[PDB]
Amino acid sequence: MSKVCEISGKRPIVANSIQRRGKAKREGGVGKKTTGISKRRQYPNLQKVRVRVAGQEITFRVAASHIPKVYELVERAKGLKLEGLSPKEIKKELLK
Amino acid sequence: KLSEVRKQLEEARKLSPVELEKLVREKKRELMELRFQASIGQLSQNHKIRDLKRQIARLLTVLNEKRRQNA
Amino acid sequence: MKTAYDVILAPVLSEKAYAGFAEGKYTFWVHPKATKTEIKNAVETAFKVKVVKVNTLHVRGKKKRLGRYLGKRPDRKKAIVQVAPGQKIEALEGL
RNA sequence: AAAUCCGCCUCCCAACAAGCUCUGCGUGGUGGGGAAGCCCGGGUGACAACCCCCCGAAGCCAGGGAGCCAAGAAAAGCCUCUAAGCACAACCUGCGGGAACCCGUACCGCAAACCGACACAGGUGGGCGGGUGCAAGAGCACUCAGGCGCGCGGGAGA
RNA sequence: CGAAUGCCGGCAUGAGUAACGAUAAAGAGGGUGAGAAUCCCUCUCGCCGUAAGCCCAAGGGUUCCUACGCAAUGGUCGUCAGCGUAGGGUUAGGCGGGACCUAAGGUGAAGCCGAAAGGCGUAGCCGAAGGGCAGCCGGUUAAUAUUCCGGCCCUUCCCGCA
RNA sequence: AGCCGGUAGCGGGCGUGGAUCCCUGGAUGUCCGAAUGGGGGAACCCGGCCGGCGGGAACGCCGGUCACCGCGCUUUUUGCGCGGGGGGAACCUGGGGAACUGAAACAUCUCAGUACCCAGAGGAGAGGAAAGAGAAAUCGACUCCCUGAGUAGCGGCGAGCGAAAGGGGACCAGCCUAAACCGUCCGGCUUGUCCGGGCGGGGUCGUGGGGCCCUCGGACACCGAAUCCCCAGCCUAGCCGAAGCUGUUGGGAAGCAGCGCCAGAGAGGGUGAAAGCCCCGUAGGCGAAAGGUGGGGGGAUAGGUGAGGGUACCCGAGUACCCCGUGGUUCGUGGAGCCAUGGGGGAAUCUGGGCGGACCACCGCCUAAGGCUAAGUACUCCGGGUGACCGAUAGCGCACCAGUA
Ligand SMILES: [K+]
Ligand SMILES: [K+]
Ligand SMILES: [K+]
Ligand SMILES: [K+]
Ligand SMILES: [K+]
Ligand SMILES: [K+]
Ligand SMILES: [K+]
Ligand SMILES: [K+]
Ligand SMILES: [K+]
Ligand SMILES: [K+]
Ligand SMILES: [K+]
Ligand SMILES: [K+]
Ligand SMILES: [K+]
Ligand SMILES: [K+]
Ligand SMILES: [K+]
Ligand SMILES: [K+]
Ligand SMILES: [K+]
Ligand SMILES: [K+]
Ligand SMILES: [K+]
Ligand SMILES: [K+]
Ligand SMILES: [K+]
Ligand SMILES: [K+]
Ligand SMILES: [K+]
Ligand SMILES: [K+]
Ligand SMILES: [K+]
Ligand SMILES: [K+]
Ligand SMILES: [K+]
Ligand SMILES: [K+]
Ligand SMILES: [Mg+2]
Ligand SMILES: [Mg+2]
Ligand SMILES: [Mg+2]
Ligand SMILES: [Mg+2]
Ligand SMILES: [Mg+2]
Ligand SMILES: [Mg+2]
Ligand SMILES: [Mg+2]
Ligand SMILES: [Mg+2]
Ligand SMILES: [Mg+2]
Ligand SMILES: [Mg+2]
Ligand SMILES: [Mg+2]
Ligand SMILES: [Mg+2]
Ligand SMILES: [Mg+2]
Ligand SMILES: [Mg+2]
Ligand SMILES: [Mg+2]
Ligand SMILES: [Mg+2]
Ligand SMILES: [Mg+2]
Ligand SMILES: [Mg+2]
Ligand SMILES: [Mg+2]
Ligand SMILES: [Mg+2]
Ligand SMILES: [Mg+2]
Ligand SMILES: [Mg+2]
Ligand SMILES: [Mg+2]
Ligand SMILES: [Mg+2]
Ligand SMILES: [Mg+2]
Ligand SMILES: [Mg+2]
Ligand SMILES: [Mg+2]
Ligand SMILES: [Mg+2]
Ligand SMILES: [Mg+2]
Ligand SMILES: [Mg+2]
Ligand SMILES: [Mg+2]
Ligand SMILES: [Mg+2]
Ligand SMILES: [Mg+2]
Ligand SMILES: [Mg+2]
Ligand SMILES: [Mg+2]
Ligand SMILES: [Mg+2]
Ligand SMILES: [Mg+2]
Ligand SMILES: [Mg+2]
Ligand SMILES: [Mg+2]
Ligand SMILES: [Mg+2]
Ligand SMILES: [Mg+2]
Ligand SMILES: [Mg+2]
Ligand SMILES: [Mg+2]
Ligand SMILES: [Mg+2]
Ligand SMILES: [Mg+2]
Ligand SMILES: [Mg+2]
Ligand SMILES: [Mg+2]
Ligand SMILES: [Mg+2]
Ligand SMILES: [Mg+2]
Ligand SMILES: [Mg+2]
Ligand SMILES: [Mg+2]
Ligand SMILES: [Mg+2]
Ligand SMILES: [Mg+2]
Ligand SMILES: [Mg+2]
Ligand SMILES: [Mg+2]
Ligand SMILES: [Mg+2]
Ligand SMILES: [Mg+2]
Ligand SMILES: [Mg+2]
Ligand SMILES: [Mg+2]
Ligand SMILES: [Mg+2]
Ligand SMILES: [Mg+2]
Ligand SMILES: [Mg+2]
Ligand SMILES: [Mg+2]
Ligand SMILES: [Mg+2]
Ligand SMILES: [Mg+2]
Ligand SMILES: [Mg+2]
Ligand SMILES: [Mg+2]
Ligand SMILES: [Mg+2]
Ligand SMILES: [Mg+2]
Ligand SMILES: [Mg+2]
Ligand SMILES: [Mg+2]
Ligand SMILES: [Mg+2]
Ligand SMILES: [Mg+2]
Ligand SMILES: [Mg+2]
Ligand SMILES: [Mg+2]
Ligand SMILES: [Mg+2]
Ligand SMILES: [Mg+2]
Ligand SMILES: [Mg+2]
Ligand SMILES: [Mg+2]
Ligand SMILES: [Mg+2]
Ligand SMILES: [Mg+2]
Ligand SMILES: [Mg+2]
Ligand SMILES: [Mg+2]
Ligand SMILES: [Mg+2]
Ligand SMILES: [Mg+2]
Ligand SMILES: [Mg+2]
Ligand SMILES: [Mg+2]
Ligand SMILES: [Mg+2]
Ligand SMILES: [Mg+2]
Ligand SMILES: [Mg+2]
Ligand SMILES: [Mg+2]
Ligand SMILES: [Mg+2]
Ligand SMILES: [Mg+2]
Ligand SMILES: [Mg+2]
Ligand SMILES: [Mg+2]
Ligand SMILES: [Mg+2]
Ligand SMILES: [Mg+2]
Ligand SMILES: [Mg+2]
Ligand SMILES: [Mg+2]
Ligand SMILES: [Mg+2]
Ligand SMILES: [Mg+2]
Ligand SMILES: [Mg+2]
Ligand SMILES: [Mg+2]
Ligand SMILES: [Mg+2]
Ligand SMILES: [Mg+2]
Ligand SMILES: [Mg+2]
Ligand SMILES: [Mg+2]
Ligand SMILES: [Mg+2]
Ligand SMILES: [Mg+2]
Ligand SMILES: [Mg+2]
Ligand SMILES: [Mg+2]
Ligand SMILES: [Mg+2]
Ligand SMILES: [Mg+2]
Ligand SMILES: [Mg+2]
Ligand SMILES: [Mg+2]
Repeated sequence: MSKVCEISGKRPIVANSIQRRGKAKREGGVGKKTTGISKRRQYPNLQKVRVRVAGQEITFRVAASHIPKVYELVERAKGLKLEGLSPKEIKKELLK
Repeated sequence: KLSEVRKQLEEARKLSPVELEKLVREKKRELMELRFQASIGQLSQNHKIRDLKRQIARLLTVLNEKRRQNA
Repeated sequence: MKTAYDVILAPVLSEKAYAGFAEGKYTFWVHPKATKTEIKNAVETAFKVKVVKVNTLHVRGKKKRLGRYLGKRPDRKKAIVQVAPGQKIEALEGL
């Protein structure tokens, strides 16, 4: 899709880069201040998982967190027919 | 006119499409020459161009009526 | 219903059209979207006469401001058609 | 992929060519045109003649040629080669008959019709652009053809 | 509401003032007409002529031709007009473009990427004033002609035969 | 009882055998546009296939059909089938997300999750049956209003920002599933009491519930939809609807005068000027074959309900949980928990787990990681009503052929 996980649906979120000058008030620290707050994207740790399923090779773009979910989907094996677009089946219709 | 278009209407109903198809193919010619008599200069006290197109229209729907459920 | 009596609309009535009756060159107003090949057959069945050469052209209507409301006259197409020598489109021979 | 074709090596003949093709020009059956002047755009001049020289292109033959370095589009049309398929097809050549659609075509177009608010001394690409003289020439001066005197005038003469 | 160089509108002042848009230039006779320096005709004069002439393209879109017209438009006048009303007028197998080709570029199955919108992208396709392709001379109309006609001359398809 | 639109005229026609006109449905509907056969400089250009038409093979016309995507079927889609494209005044949720400005400068902060961009939904959308609140052995889904409250707090503790519980009200209903065990169909196979995917059963709870056994006798009596069905009712045209004449002035009466009358109607508009009784209305009553509605009345359908004992089988995963980075909440790192989440590590199934504002015990409240759910609410392109709402420089930009010139 676009920098998203095919398995977890995890997609890049928006977070703030907060620069802080000061000693922590919990350290005799008159206070923490804030010099800047700007926008940044956090990107899911995406990786290629390339598996040979029954006929041909099948390539995923999964979050590294959900990698074994591929190999547990690799378990389900029946319907040894058409093209490398088997994931259509390996996908949600497995999990649904 | 009202009285006989009432007749002329139910008259053309139940009258095979091919002759409905044929009748109008004549009436459109009747209009064709009618346009000429009017165009060539007042050879028409007109009033007929209208109720002939209205005739032609009237037919084509009954042509269409038969062609709705089962021909 | 698509009939020959729908292609041919009215006779073109002008001195220039009349000096066409000398040869087999009769000229009518046709429907603007009608093609030369479907005008040939349109005449051939509307006047029981043989068609030799069809010439067409478009005519844009004129912008006419009838009392400060300005519009356009409908666009016409017309055609001059060659009748096989000898043959005559009789009904058009008046004047 | 396969080709009898292309490419590569080898003998052979040919040959600073011819021939085979292809353009251009000239001639060509024949068809047009055809002044001045004269009488109201039009008659007649007329049965017009239609020929000989000379200058001569930047254009044509054209993929011509020589030099040069900065090293100078693509694809189809076209020829050929074969594969599937099919060889009673299909293609080529020649003669015949029939078929050949859509759109533009008015007029302005260095300008009063385009861009400049204007009938605006501005701006707008391509071709023809005749004659005489002046070294030449698209220069300059006059002038064919054709086109115009710039849509306020009349005087006065500080 | 008198003021905001207020806002919209109407009318003054300047003032019968400056200007009337190239210093290429006019004169006269005759005619039409309510009315003429300005419209038509003739003759004489001046001006452009690698042009101020002629032919295409773009752009403009009926301004072209004819009849009738002068309120307004025209820097004056107008009987004239590019103006008002109405009628007419553009004819193509061969000219241009399309049922041909590709160029930059655009678009884009395969594919890749991007929070979304979307961005890229070999092939293919679109794309022309470049490639390809068969028409030359005259006559005719108030106005169209390599277009209608005259003569000579070619191109494609389809179907036949050899 | 007149009609052939604004609109007369010429030139013709129709209507008590019910025209014009208004309501409902139906038919025709060129080209463009999501535009969808293919192109394309929207409204033009060029095709394949099946049938037709012309003399009809070339040319042309006509009817039909052919975009792409997703999904379910199936023989790997050679096919079929349903669905999706796009528009919409504002309202709605999500995904992104400013600045001027305020801070009498400015950077945290503010303006603000605003303007705006994008995606989706609909007549609403969101949310919604508790891992909830929070001190009363206490409330009980969600949305909205009113209050709580400018309180609690947040804060260069600056400017500023600002809850919730509770209470009163509107409306008011909760329901499916995954998992254990049973059946099964095909599968794969290192054939098996095995694994597994598709289906059917079962079963859905926090005083814990269910499964499989054990005993009990449990019952269809009762319950009953948000799904379908009929109906009243409503919308889309209409209809009936009391009661005055006369005389004067006056161009003209409704004024003035004489004598009357109706009133479930004395709201208003019109009529040559000022009318309850002249016309159009009004109070009061009527009216649907057809299309839409039907939230109300009725009916069916799914669906739903036992007790006790034992067994410990199951009770939603890269999730809970913890740490780093952040958002949300009144919370600006603060003693900072709670709800979200990009990164790392990474469980258990009742003696299991989250929460009661760090953390520990105690005492309590709840059942996370699957899903749907009317009504009360928002808006106003549209129709109608009402006005101490404007009256042509006003009122929408437009009272007039204006998003026009
Ligand atoms: K890998
Ligand atoms: K020759
Ligand atoms: K022309
Ligand atoms: K010219
Ligand atoms: K003055
Ligand atoms: K010259
Ligand atoms: K005038
Ligand atoms: K490209
Ligand atoms: K070209
Ligand atoms: K009736
Ligand atoms: K078609
Ligand atoms: K938003
Ligand atoms: K700021
Ligand atoms: K300030
Ligand atoms: K400042
Ligand atoms: K805020
Ligand atoms: K089930
Ligand atoms: K099993
Ligand atoms: K009342
Ligand atoms: K009244
Ligand atoms: K257990
Ligand atoms: K916090
Ligand atoms: K949690
Ligand atoms: K709590
Ligand atoms: K709780
Ligand atoms: K809902
Ligand atoms: K006014
Ligand atoms: K206005
Ligand atoms: Mg950081
Ligand atoms: Mg910042
Ligand atoms: Mg900021
Ligand atoms: Mg991990
Ligand atoms: Mg890891
Ligand atoms: Mg009728
Ligand atoms: Mg039709
Ligand atoms: Mg044409
Ligand atoms: Mg080879
Ligand atoms: Mg020659
Ligand atoms: Mg002679
Ligand atoms: Mg020589
Ligand atoms: Mg020489
Ligand atoms: Mg040259
Ligand atoms: Mg040259
Ligand atoms: Mg060469
Ligand atoms: Mg050369
Ligand atoms: Mg090609
Ligand atoms: Mg031939
Ligand atoms: Mg011309
Ligand atoms: Mg010039
Ligand atoms: Mg030039
Ligand atoms: Mg001119
Ligand atoms: Mg200017
Ligand atoms: Mg101009
Ligand atoms: Mg102009
Ligand atoms: Mg001028
Ligand atoms: Mg000029
Ligand atoms: Mg120039
Ligand atoms: Mg020369
Ligand atoms: Mg010289
Ligand atoms: Mg020259
Ligand atoms: Mg010269
Ligand atoms: Mg010169
Ligand atoms: Mg001259
Ligand atoms: Mg002048
Ligand atoms: Mg004032
Ligand atoms: Mg004033
Ligand atoms: Mg002033
Ligand atoms: Mg001053
Ligand atoms: Mg002065
Ligand atoms: Mg002076
Ligand atoms: Mg002066
Ligand atoms: Mg006179
Ligand atoms: Mg004069
Ligand atoms: Mg000169
Ligand atoms: Mg000129
Ligand atoms: Mg010309
Ligand atoms: Mg043009
Ligand atoms: Mg113009
Ligand atoms: Mg005009
Ligand atoms: Mg005239
Ligand atoms: Mg004038
Ligand atoms: Mg003229
Ligand atoms: Mg005119
Ligand atoms: Mg030709
Ligand atoms: Mg020819
Ligand atoms: Mg074709
Ligand atoms: Mg092309
Ligand atoms: Mg191409
Ligand atoms: Mg692109
Ligand atoms: Mg060319
Ligand atoms: Mg050509
Ligand atoms: Mg020739
Ligand atoms: Mg010629
Ligand atoms: Mg001309
Ligand atoms: Mg010819
Ligand atoms: Mg009449
Ligand atoms: Mg209807
Ligand atoms: Mg049509
Ligand atoms: Mg398209
Ligand atoms: Mg299309
Ligand atoms: Mg093309
Ligand atoms: Mg066919
Ligand atoms: Mg046939
Ligand atoms: Mg078709
Ligand atoms: Mg079709
Ligand atoms: Mg269709
Ligand atoms: Mg949408
Ligand atoms: Mg869209
Ligand atoms: Mg939609
Ligand atoms: Mg948001
Ligand atoms: Mg989104
Ligand atoms: Mg400030
Ligand atoms: Mg709802
Ligand atoms: Mg309090
Ligand atoms: Mg509040
Ligand atoms: Mg309740
Ligand atoms: Mg099941
Ligand atoms: Mg069940
Ligand atoms: Mg238990
Ligand atoms: Mg009544
Ligand atoms: Mg009454
Ligand atoms: Mg009187
Ligand atoms: Mg009275
Ligand atoms: Mg009084
Ligand atoms: Mg009243
Ligand atoms: Mg009164
Ligand atoms: Mg009522
Ligand atoms: Mg009904
Ligand atoms: Mg009900
Ligand atoms: Mg009910
Ligand atoms: Mg649970
Ligand atoms: Mg925050
Ligand atoms: Mg925080
Ligand atoms: Mg926690
Ligand atoms: Mg805690
Ligand atoms: Mg506590
Ligand atoms: Mg749940
Ligand atoms: Mg929901
Ligand atoms: Mg008022
Ligand atoms: Mg008033
Ligand atoms: Mg106004
Ligand atoms: Mg007024
Ligand atoms: Mg309108």
